Amino acid sequence: GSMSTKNFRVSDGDWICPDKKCGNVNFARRTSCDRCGREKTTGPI
Ligand SMILES: [Zn+2]
Repeated sequence: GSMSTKNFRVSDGDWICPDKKCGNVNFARRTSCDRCGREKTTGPI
């Protein structure tokens, strides 16, 4: 993809879904995705 970034399209506190299929920008205090409802997890690469 364009714009080679080592970081994602998100900051330190705010996170994105553990899976790259979604990658939803979650609120912050989200123990589950805002789109999926999947639990805040580490996730593989
Ligand atoms: Zn998600």
